[PDB]
Amino acid sequence: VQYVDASRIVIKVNEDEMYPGEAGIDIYNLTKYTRSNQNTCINQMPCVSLGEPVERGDVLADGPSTDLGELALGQNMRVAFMPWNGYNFEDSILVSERVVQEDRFTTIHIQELACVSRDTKLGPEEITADIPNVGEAALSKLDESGIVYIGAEVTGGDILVGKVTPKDSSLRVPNGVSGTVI
Amino acid sequence: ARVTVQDAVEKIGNRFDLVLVAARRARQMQVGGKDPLVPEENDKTTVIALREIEEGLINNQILDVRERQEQQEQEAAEL
Amino acid sequence: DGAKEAEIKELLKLGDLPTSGQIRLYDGRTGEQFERPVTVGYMYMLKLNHL
Amino acid sequence: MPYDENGTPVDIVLNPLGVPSRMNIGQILETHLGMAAKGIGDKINAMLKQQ
Amino acid sequence: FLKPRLVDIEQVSSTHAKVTLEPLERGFGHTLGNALRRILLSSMPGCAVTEVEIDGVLHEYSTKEGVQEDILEILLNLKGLAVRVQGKDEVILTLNKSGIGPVTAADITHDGDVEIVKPQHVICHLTDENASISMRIKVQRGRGYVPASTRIRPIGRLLVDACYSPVERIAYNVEAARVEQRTDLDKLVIEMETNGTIDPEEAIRRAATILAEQLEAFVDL
Amino acid sequence: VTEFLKPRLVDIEQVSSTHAKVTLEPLERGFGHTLGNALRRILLSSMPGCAVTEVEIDGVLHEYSTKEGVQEDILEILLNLKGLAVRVQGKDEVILTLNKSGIGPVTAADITHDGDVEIVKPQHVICHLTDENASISMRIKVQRGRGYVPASTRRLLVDACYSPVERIAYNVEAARVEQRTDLDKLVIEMETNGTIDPEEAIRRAATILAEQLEAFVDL
Amino acid sequence: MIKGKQGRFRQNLLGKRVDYSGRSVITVGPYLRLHQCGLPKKMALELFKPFIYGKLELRGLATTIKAAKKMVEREEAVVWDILDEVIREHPVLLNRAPTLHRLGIQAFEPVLIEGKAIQLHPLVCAAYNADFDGDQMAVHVPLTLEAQLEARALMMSTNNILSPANGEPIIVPSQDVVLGLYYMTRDCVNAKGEGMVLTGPKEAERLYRSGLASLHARVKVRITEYEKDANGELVAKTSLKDTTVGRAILWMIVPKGLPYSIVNQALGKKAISKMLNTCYRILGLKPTVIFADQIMYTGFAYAARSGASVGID
RNA sequence: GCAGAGGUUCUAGCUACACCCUCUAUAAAAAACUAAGGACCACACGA
Ligand SMILES: NCc1c[nH]c2nc(N)[nH]c(=O)c12
Ligand SMILES: [Mg+2]
Repeated sequence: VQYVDASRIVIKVNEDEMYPGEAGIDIYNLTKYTRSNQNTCINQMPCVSLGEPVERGDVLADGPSTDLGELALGQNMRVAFMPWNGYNFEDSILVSERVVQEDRFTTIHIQELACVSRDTKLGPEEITADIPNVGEAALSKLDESGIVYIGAEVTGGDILVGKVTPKDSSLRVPNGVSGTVI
Repeated sequence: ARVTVQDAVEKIGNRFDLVLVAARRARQMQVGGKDPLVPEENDKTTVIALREIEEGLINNQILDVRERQEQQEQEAAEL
Repeated sequence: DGAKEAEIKELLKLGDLPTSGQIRLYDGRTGEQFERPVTVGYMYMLKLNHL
Repeated sequence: MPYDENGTPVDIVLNPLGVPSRMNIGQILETHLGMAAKGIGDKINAMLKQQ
Repeated sequence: FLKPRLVDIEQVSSTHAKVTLEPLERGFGHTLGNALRRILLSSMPGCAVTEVEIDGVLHEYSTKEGVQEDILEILLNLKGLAVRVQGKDEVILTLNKSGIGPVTAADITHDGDVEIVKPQHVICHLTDENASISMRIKVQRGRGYVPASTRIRPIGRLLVDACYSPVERIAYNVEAARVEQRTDLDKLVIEMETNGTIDPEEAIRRAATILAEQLEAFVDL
Repeated sequence: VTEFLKPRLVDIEQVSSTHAKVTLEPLERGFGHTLGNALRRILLSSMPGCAVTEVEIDGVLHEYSTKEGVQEDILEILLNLKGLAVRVQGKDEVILTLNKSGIGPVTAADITHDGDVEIVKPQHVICHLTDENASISMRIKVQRGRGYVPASTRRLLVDACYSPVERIAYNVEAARVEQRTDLDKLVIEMETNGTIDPEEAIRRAATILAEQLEAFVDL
Repeated sequence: MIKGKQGRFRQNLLGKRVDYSGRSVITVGPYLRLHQCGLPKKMALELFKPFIYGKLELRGLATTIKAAKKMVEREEAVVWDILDEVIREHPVLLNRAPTLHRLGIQAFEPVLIEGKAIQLHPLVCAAYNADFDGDQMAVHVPLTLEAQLEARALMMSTNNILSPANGEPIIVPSQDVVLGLYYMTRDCVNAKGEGMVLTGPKEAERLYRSGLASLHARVKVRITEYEKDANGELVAKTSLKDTTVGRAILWMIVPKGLPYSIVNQALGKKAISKMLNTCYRILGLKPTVIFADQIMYTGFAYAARSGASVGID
């Protein structure tokens, strides 16, 4: 491993593996947080550091739900098989606040919101933040052009873009949805 | 608060009839300015009406008599 | 071709844990010991996407 | 949450009544083997905590 | 009637220590043990990070060049950071380490009021000599568990869930006391597995107080 | 950081002099159970009382053997003897035994209250005597002791009933204050023998626990 | 379009989607009474939003209805207090996804809960035939005074103790409370506290909490059972009966009318169903509801204290 | 909208069921009033 980073991993291949011409390094650009087909997160986490001898076929970086090259769907958690005050009545499950405190089962969810400017009648929709009759706090999160700044925490009902009905059409966070704009 | 209506069904045998008689009294209590005869223990009008039936303060016959008396009072107001 | 119960008993015996697999447990709230020692161990747990 | 004699609180408490009817007796075996594995891990950790 | 004392407070290890309450009568010892364990696990003053501002990243869900772990991984590591503060309630700690080698709590700039219990604890790994990391971590005292969403300005500041509880695992053992003059007396030994930020005897005394003022309500005015 | 919501006793409903249902609206999350559990054990097993059930056998070789001429079984009399509350005597030791009896149910009134015996319920019936002439059993429970002590651990031997509260139940429900995370609300139902009022018993239990925590008050 | 499930008459006329309605997963929450249920705070604000707007206008906190709409979006403390008033006596219908029988929809008194999941009282879970394997219930809010009175009079769970199909209690305890009672109402040949004489069930409970006597040790304790032989009059009878401590403790839960013989058995599932049926037959419905709720509470508590556990050994 | 005209605002605001105000040629002093286009088919999942 010549160089390792959360974004990318550089392996310097052994000379025997190396082809005679134009060879000697293998660069793997790890995919960072990306929107999954089921709205989860595909995160590629490196599991090796500098100088670690990596053999052919070895796993350089764990994928989502992957731990040191082993599939890790969930968390091995402490289980007590007892009926506790009826909280676990039919098949219900108690969980300690310790689990939430340690973020044991917390999961990142990626939701992709698309606002489309269209060639409407009486002029096209305007993506620029020309929208009137809006709160100043909502405009503050938006940039000059109306697009929300990267990494700005937003809450359901907050404006994210600046689409204007040709003379209020701007996309807003769906209610109950919150979080940074990756 | 009445969480059980069994005493009210004793007062009105049909039980389905108890919903109808209580509804008329409750409507009188809410839409109309009618004082709750039963003391209001932080109760909504529907519960007060059920309590009045359980008390026996209000029954289908009693509600009819009160409505007839109000009609007579309206004639007295007309003078 | 997985482990038989005897192998699990031996593995428990390797640790300080009782071979029976039942560990005496105490209520968090009252602080009174439960009768009939309960089963405690780590089982893999999955959160499902039906949040 | 309930705690054993060592004081470690159990994170998840499950109804044991699902085991008899829904005959997934493996989860009990799974729990026992997980306890044995964590006992091994705890002895290793105790050896590692000290020198 | 007899009243207990912390006759012995032994620090078997930095993380966890055992506290003994010898003059306890029958029945009283078990009650005090259970109540003390619950009050200690539930609500004790503690110090934990609550807001982190990495200079080079905008949001937690991103990577920084030259850092092996993710920014969110950095926040997860920093959440369980052993910090004690005395004096002012909130303090901002600055970390600036450059070059290769994993950064540690020792790398953080040392201030007079705050001393790190566990400098050896690892935050992230700097895998590039050229790359460097700069951050300002804000630590305040609180109780119990405070989710990040519950708390609360610019996009740079990252909110991290705060776990103010200094005690991790607590157990009390009730055994017969060694006193010979009066039998049936049972000493109480309480072991507290803590992050190290809280003093054992001080934590026990503080929990006893909190119980007392909560108990003072029951007695009539 | 040391400021926790302090419970206020919003209501102390007394269904009977014996039965009370004190409730505190605020408390703290996971504190109502802690205070409730601590209070329950302290009054149940550590609140002292002056009812020594064990009394001198009269006219019976064995406690199990039943004396003739009295309608009630000897065990039934023993259960009634455990029931008599007997207010705390100034003298800690048991000093009073009176067996005077009359035809029909014989109440606690006949034994009387010599010195500080102060029997709580004269109405309570010790036993039913079929024969007017026969005078037997009765006697008085006057030794101070803490909690319930069984006959096996402690003439005629009866399981002791020193504990003032016959039964206590602590119940916790989650009630938020204004707009806040829900906090434990604890209601304690206490039925006392009658030596002390249930509210007075709660006060006595609180002081007893406070004395244990007195050393660690952080000055 | 005219015919079939796709067809409008089946598609809409027969079944019309309704306003003031919502779905969420189910949660136990045993602490609730049988008549009441658990309702999410956020869900209630949306479900009762017109009632909230009206109450705000009557209060005068909102001068106009547009202001009331803004206040609901703000979710200020005043809006939550208004929600508590509307939630206090407006019954909410709870409907299981397959409504095979009338019991599938039962109204309940809504109680605000912090969690985002509807809580259904455990005894009625068997009636719904629902489990907690991520089952989802549609929740509807009756509006009119006729609707609310109809809900409270008939729809409410307390009214439907017995299944319409058979004159048997459909709120029969199902899983955990029955196990806890069976552990409680059990006999052991030898256990600590065996052979003692107890003044009453209160003393049995006090001994059990002290730990001197176990739940399932047999003792000679008097029981004051009231007999309904006189029609409408309760005749108290006190007698010494050889029973377990646990059965003595459960006797406090039982009302005065019922005889002590029913508790003296093992009290399994058919036994507890017969107990509930006898309670309904002899006493009123309201005593039966209180008895069922107390049964559930005591069973859960003593099952938790029991520490029942399944193991390979 | 007293009829015609204009209207604070809290999108738009004599009809959508609407509603109110002031004013006399044309806009400007003021508070109380009210719910939006979603069709079909496949796949998958959860009950
Ligand atoms: N819909 C009528 C209307 C438009 N603008 C208004 N301004 C005011 N003050 N009053 C109203 O009634 C109206
Ligand atoms: Mg199901």
